[PDB]
Amino acid sequence: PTLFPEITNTVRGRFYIVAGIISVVMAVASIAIFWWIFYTITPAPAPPLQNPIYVNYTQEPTDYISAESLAAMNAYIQANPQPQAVQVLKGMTTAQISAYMVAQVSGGLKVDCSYCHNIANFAQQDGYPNAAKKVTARKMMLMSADLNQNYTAKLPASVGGYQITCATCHNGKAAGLEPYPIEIMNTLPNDWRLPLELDYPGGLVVTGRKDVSNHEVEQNQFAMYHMNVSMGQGCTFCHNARYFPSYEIAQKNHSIIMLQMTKHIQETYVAPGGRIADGIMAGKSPSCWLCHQGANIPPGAAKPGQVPAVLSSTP
Amino acid sequence: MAPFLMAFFTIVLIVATLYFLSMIMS
Amino acid sequence: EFRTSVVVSTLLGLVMALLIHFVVLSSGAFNWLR
Amino acid sequence: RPFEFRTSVVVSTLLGLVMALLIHFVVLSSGAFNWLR
Amino acid sequence: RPFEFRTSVVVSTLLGLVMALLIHFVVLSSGAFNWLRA
Amino acid sequence: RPFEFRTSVVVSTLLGLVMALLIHFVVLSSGAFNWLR
Amino acid sequence: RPFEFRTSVVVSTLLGLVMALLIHFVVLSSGAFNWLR
Amino acid sequence: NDLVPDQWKPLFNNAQWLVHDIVVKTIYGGLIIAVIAHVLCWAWTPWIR
Amino acid sequence: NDLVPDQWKPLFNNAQWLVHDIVVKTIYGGLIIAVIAHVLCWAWTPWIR
Amino acid sequence: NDLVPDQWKPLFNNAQWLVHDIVVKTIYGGLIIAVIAHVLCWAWTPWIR
Ligand code: BCL
Ligand code: BCL
Ligand code: BCL
Ligand code: BCL
Ligand code: BCL
Ligand code: BCL
Ligand code: BCL
Ligand code: BCL
Ligand code: BCL
Ligand code: HEM
Repeated sequence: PTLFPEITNTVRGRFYIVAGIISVVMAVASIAIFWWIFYTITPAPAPPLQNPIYVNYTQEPTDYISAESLAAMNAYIQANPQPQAVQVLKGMTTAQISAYMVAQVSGGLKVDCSYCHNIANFAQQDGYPNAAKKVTARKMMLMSADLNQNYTAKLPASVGGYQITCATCHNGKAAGLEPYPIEIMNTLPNDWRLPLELDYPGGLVVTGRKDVSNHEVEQNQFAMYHMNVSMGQGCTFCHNARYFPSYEIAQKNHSIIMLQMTKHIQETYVAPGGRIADGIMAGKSPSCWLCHQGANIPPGAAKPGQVPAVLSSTP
Repeated sequence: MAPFLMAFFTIVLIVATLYFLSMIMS
Repeated sequence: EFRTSVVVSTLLGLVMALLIHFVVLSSGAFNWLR
Repeated sequence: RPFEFRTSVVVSTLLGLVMALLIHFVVLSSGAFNWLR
Repeated sequence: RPFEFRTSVVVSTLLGLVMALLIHFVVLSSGAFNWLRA
Repeated sequence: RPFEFRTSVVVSTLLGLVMALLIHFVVLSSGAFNWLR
Repeated sequence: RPFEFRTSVVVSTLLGLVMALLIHFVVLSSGAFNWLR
Repeated sequence: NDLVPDQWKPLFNNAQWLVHDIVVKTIYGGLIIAVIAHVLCWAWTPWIR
Repeated sequence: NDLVPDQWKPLFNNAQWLVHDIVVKTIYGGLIIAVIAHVLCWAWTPWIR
Repeated sequence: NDLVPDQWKPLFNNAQWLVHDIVVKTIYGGLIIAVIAHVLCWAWTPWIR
C-alpha cells in the first residue's frame, strides 16, 4: 500500500530516492573529511611571546657572545665595584651597567663585546681600532635620551609607557639598516621619500585649499598610504572617512607628535648642515616603518621602568 | 559522553533509513 | 542521469585533490619540498 | 554515447597542459632544487 | 572525424609561439646565463 | 585547401613585423651594445 | 588574386607613416644628437 | 539495450554499460593506489600521534 | 565501423579509432619519459627526505 | 584522395597530405636545430649543477 505509485512502483522513479540519499551522504562526507584534515594537520595559530623588557622582541639566544668576554666580565666587575671613566651612564654600579650592556646594547644589535670596546680593559677609550664605534654608541645614547625626554613624554598614559632603545631602530642588526625596503614600496613610486621639510601641523592639508591641485593630493595620498603600511589598521586608524580634517580619533595628535619627532631626527642627527660631515647615521633618513615595523607599538620598544633612569623619559 | 550519544543517534538514523527503504523497495 | 553524476564526481574529486595538496603543502608539517 | 570524443580530448589536453605548467612553476618557486641559479 | 586539420594547425602553432616566447622571457629574467649584459 | 594564400600572407607579415619591432626594442633597452648613446 | 591594389596601398601607406613617426620620436627622445636643444 | 542485463535495462543503454564499467575499474584502481599511498605516508610520518 | 572491434562498435566511429590509437601511443610514450625523468631527478636530489 | 594512403583515406584529403608532409618536415628540422642549440648551451653553461 502506497500513496505515490509513480515513485514507489516504477524503477525510474525508484532510482531517484537512492540518488538523492547518495548525493546528501557524499556532500556531508566530503565536507567533514576536508575540514577534519585541515584542522588536524595545522599548527597552533597564536603562540604568545613574553619578555620582561621588550615588546614582541627577543634576545635569549646569545650565541653571538664569544663566551670569553663573559669570562672577563666577572673579573672586571669584581675588580671595580663602581664604574670608571663613564660620561653618560650615571647613578648605576658596574653590575647594573653590565646587565644593561648585555641585555640592551648587545641584545639590540646582536654583536660581541669586542665590537665596540676592548675586553681586556673595559675603560679604555682610544687605544684600539674600535674607538669610533664606542663614540658613535655614546652619541646614539644621547640621541635616545633626547628623543625619550622631548617627544615620548608628550603622549598620554593611555598609549602606555614604552621607551625607545637600541633595538627599536636596529632590530638585531649592527649596520646596514633599511628604511624604505622594497616590500613596503609596493603601490608607491620606488624613489618616494617622506617630505621632512614641511611643518606638519599644516604640512599635508589639501581640503578646500584652492591654491593646490591633484598633484598635492597625490603627494598627500602617498604619505598617507605609507602611514597605513607602517601599521596594520587601515585608513580609519587615525581618521573618520566622512570628514578627513576632523580631529576626533585621538591617534591623529599622536601622529602629529611622531611627525615632529621624525623631522627633529632628520634635521639634527641624520644631516645637520650636511649628511656627510657632522652627522651620525651615515645619511639615512628616518621612517615610520623603521621603528613601527607594521604594528601600533614598535617591537623594539621597551616596557616602562626598564631603561636606565638617565635615559628614561622621567629621570 | 558526547561521542557515545553521537554514535547512538547515528545508529538510530541508519536503522530507520534502512527500515523505511526496505519497506518502500519491496 | 549518468552524465551529471560523472561530471559532478570528476569535478569534486579534482577540486578536493588540489585543495588538499595545497593545504598539506602550506601546513609545513611533513618536510616536503624543503 | 554520453560524451563525445572531441570534448574528452579537449578537456584532457587542457587539464594536462594546465597541470604541467602549474607543477613546473610551483617547483621553480619552491627553491628546492637549484635550477636556474 | 573528431577534429579538422585547420584547428589542429592553429592550436599547435599558437602553443609553440607562446611557449617559445615564455621560455625566452623566463631565461632572460632569471639572470643565470650572462646574456645581453648579464 | 585548409588555408588561403591571403591568410598565410597576412599572418606571416604581422608576425614578422611584430617580432622585428620587439627584438629591436629589447636590444636597444638592454644597453649592452653602445648604440644611440 | 589574393590581394587587391587598394588594400596594399592603404596598408603600405599606414605602415610607412607609423614607422617614420615612431623613428623620429625615438630619435628625439634618445637625446644623442643635439637636435631641438 | 541487448547487452545490458534484464534488471538494469530500463535505466541504461548499450554504450553506458561500457562507460560505467570503465569508470568502475578506474575508481577501484584509484582507491587501491590511494590506500597504498596513505599507508606509506603514515609509516613515514604519523599525523595523529 | 568496419575496422572497429566488435565490442567497441556501439561506442566508436571508423575514423575515431585511428585518432584514439594515436592518443594512446602518445600517452604511453609520455608516461615512459616521465618515469625516466622522475627517476633521474630523485637520483639527483631527493624531495621527500 | 588518390595520393592519400589506404589507411589514412578516412581522415585526410588529397590537398591536406602535402601540407601535412610540409609540417612534418618543418617539425623534424626544428627538433634537430633545438637539439643542437641545447647541446651548445649546455657546453656553454650548465643549468642544473
Ligand atoms: C538536547 C535537549 C534539548 C532538546 C533537543 C531536541 C532536539 C535536538 C529535537 C527535539 C525534538 C522535540 N523536542 Mg526536545 N529538547 C529539549 C527540551 C524539550 C522540551 C522542554 C520543555 O524542555 C520539550 C517540550 C521538548 C519537546 C520536543 C518535541 C516537540 C520533539 C520530540 C517529539 C516529536 O516531535 O515527535 C514527533 C517526531 C517524530 C515521530 C519523528 C520520527 C522520525 C523517524 C525516527 C524517522 C527519521 C527519518 C527517517 C530515517 C527517514 C526515512 C526515509 C528516507 C526516504 C530515507 N523538548 C532540550 C532543550 N528536542 C525533536 C524533534 O523531532 O523535533 C521536531 C528534535 O529533533
Ligand atoms: C638554454 C638552456 C635552457 C632552455 C632554453 C630554451 C629556449 C630559449 C627554448 C627552449 C625550447 C624547448 N626546450 Mg629548453 N631550455 C633548458 C632546458 C630544457 C629541459 C631540461 C629538462 O633541462 C627540457 C626538457 C627542455 C625542453 C625544451 C622543448 C620543450 C623545446 C625544444 C623542442 C621543441 O619544441 O622543438 C620544436 C621547435 C620547433 C618546431 C620550432 C621551429 C621554428 C622554425 C624553424 C622557425 C624559426 C624562426 C625562423 C626565423 C622562421 C623564418 C622564416 C619565416 C617564418 C618566413 N629544455 C634550459 C633551462 N629551451 C624552445 C622551444 O621551442 O620552446 C617552445 C625554446 O625556444
Ligand atoms: C645584433 C645581434 C643581436 C640580434 C639582433 C637582431 C635584430 C635587431 C633583428 C634580428 C632578427 C632575427 N634574429 Mg638576431 N640578434 C641576436 C641574436 C640572435 C640569435 C642567437 C641565438 O644569438 C638568433 C637565433 C637570432 C635569430 C634571428 C632571426 C629570428 C632573425 C633574422 C633572420 C630572419 O628572420 O630573416 C628573415 C627576415 C626577412 C625576410 C626580412 C625581410 C625584410 C624586407 C626585405 C623589408 C625590409 C625593410 C625595407 C625598408 C622595406 C622597404 C620598401 C617598403 C616596403 C616600400 N638572433 C643578437 C642578440 N636579430 C631580425 C628579425 O627579423 O627578427 C624577427 C631583426 O629585426
Ligand atoms: C634626427 C636627425 C634629423 C632627421 C633625420 C631624418 C632622416 C635620416 C630621414 C628623415 C626623413 C624625413 N624627415 Mg626627419 N630629421 C630631423 C627632423 C625633421 C623634422 C623636424 C620638425 O625637425 C621634420 C618635420 C622632419 C621630416 C621628415 C620627412 C620629410 C621625412 C619622412 C617622411 C615620411 O613620413 O615618409 C613616410 C610617409 C609615407 C609612407 C606617406 C606618403 C604619402 C604621400 C607622400 C602623399 C599621398 C598619399 C596618398 C593620397 C594615399 C592614398 C591611399 C589612401 C589610403 C587613400 N624631419 C632631424 C633634423 N629625417 C626621411 C626621408 O628622407 O624621407 C624621404 C629620412 O630617411
Ligand atoms: C639620424 C640617423 C638615425 C636614423 C634616423 C632615421 C629617421 C628619423 C628616419 C629613418 C628612416 C629610415 N631608416 Mg634610418 N636612422 C638611423 C639608422 C638606420 C639603420 C642602421 C642599421 O643604422 C638602418 C638600417 C636604417 C634604415 C631606415 C629605413 C627603414 C628608412 C629610410 C629608407 C626608407 O624607408 O625609404 C623609403 C621611404 C619612402 C618611400 C618615403 C617617401 C615619402 C615621400 C617623399 C613623401 C614624404 C612626405 C612629404 C612631406 C610629402 C610632401 C608633399 C605633399 C604630399 C603634398 N636607419 C640612425 C640611428 N632613419 C626614415 C623612414 O622613412 O622610416 C620609415 C625616417 O623617417
Ligand atoms: C583522457 C584519456 C584518453 C584515453 C586514454 C586511454 C588509454 C591510456 C587507454 C585507453 C584504452 C581504452 N579506451 Mg580510451 N581514452 C580516451 C577516450 C575514450 C573514449 C571516448 C571519449 O569515447 C572511449 C569510449 C574509450 C575507450 C577505451 C577502450 C577502447 C580501451 C579499453 C578500456 C578499458 O578496458 O578500460 C578498463 C580498464 C581500466 C579502467 C583500467 C583502470 C586502471 C586504474 C586507473 C589503475 C591504474 C594504476 C597505474 C598502473 C598505477 C601506476 C603507479 C606508478 C607506477 C607509480 N576511451 C581519452 C581521450 N584509453 C586502453 C587501450 O587502448 O586498451 C587496448 C588504454 O590503454
Ligand atoms: C604529502 C605527501 C605526498 C602526497 C600525498 C598523496 C596522497 C596520500 C595521495 C596523493 C594522490 C595523488 N597525488 Mg600527491 N602527494 C605528494 C606530492 C605530489 C606531487 C608533487 C609535484 O609533489 C604530485 C604531482 C602529486 C600527484 C598526485 C596524483 C597522482 C594523485 C591525485 C590525483 C587526482 O587529482 O585525482 C583526482 C582526479 C580526478 C577525479 C580526475 C580524473 C580524470 C581522469 C583520470 C582523466 C580523464 C577524464 C575524462 C576524459 C573526463 C570525461 C568526462 C567529462 C565530463 C568530459 N602528488 C607528496 C610528496 N598524494 C592521491 C592518489 O593516490 O590518488 C590516486 C592520494 O590519495
Ligand atoms: C622533479 C621531481 C618533482 C616533480 C616534478 C614534476 C614536473 C616538473 C612535472 C611532473 C609531472 C608529473 N608528476 Mg612529478 N614531481 C615530483 C613528485 C611526484 C609525485 C610524488 C608523490 O612524489 C607524484 C605522484 C608525481 C606525479 C606526476 C604526474 C602527475 C606527472 C607525470 C605523469 C603524467 O601525468 O604524464 C601525463 C602527461 C603526458 C603524457 C604529456 C606528454 C606530452 C608529450 C611528450 C609532448 C610534450 C611536448 C613536446 C615538446 C611536443 C613536441 C612535438 C610538437 C607538438 C610537434 N610527481 C617531485 C616533487 N612532476 C609532469 C606533468 O606533466 O604533470 C602534469 C611535470 O611536468
Ligand atoms: C638563452 C640562450 C640562447 C637561446 C637559446 C635557444 C634555444 C635553446 C633554442 C632557441 C630557439 C630559437 N631562438 Mg633563442 N636563444 C638566445 C637568443 C635568441 C635571440 C636573441 C635576440 O638574442 C633570438 C632572436 C632568438 C630566436 C630563436 C628562434 C630562432 C628559435 C625559436 C623559434 C620560435 O619562436 O619557435 C616558436 C614557433 C613555433 C614552435 C612554430 C612556428 C611555426 C611556423 C614557423 C610559423 C611561421 C608562420 C606561418 C607559416 C604562417 C602561415 C600559416 C598560418 C597557420 C596561417 N634566440 C640565447 C643566446 N634559442 C629554439 C630553436 O632552435 O628552435 C628551432 C631553441 O630550442
Ligand atoms: C589612508 C590611506 C588615509 C587617507 C586617505 C588619509 C587622508 C588624509 C587627508 C585628506 C588629510 C588632510 C586633510 C586636511 O584637510 O587636513 C590627512 C591628514 C592627516 N592624516 Fe591621514 N589619511 C590616511 C591615513 C592616515 C593614518 C593611518 C594616519 C595615522 C597614522 C593619518 C594621520 C594623519 C595626520 C596626522 C594628518 C595631519 C596632516 C597635517 O596636518 O599636515 N592618516 N589624512
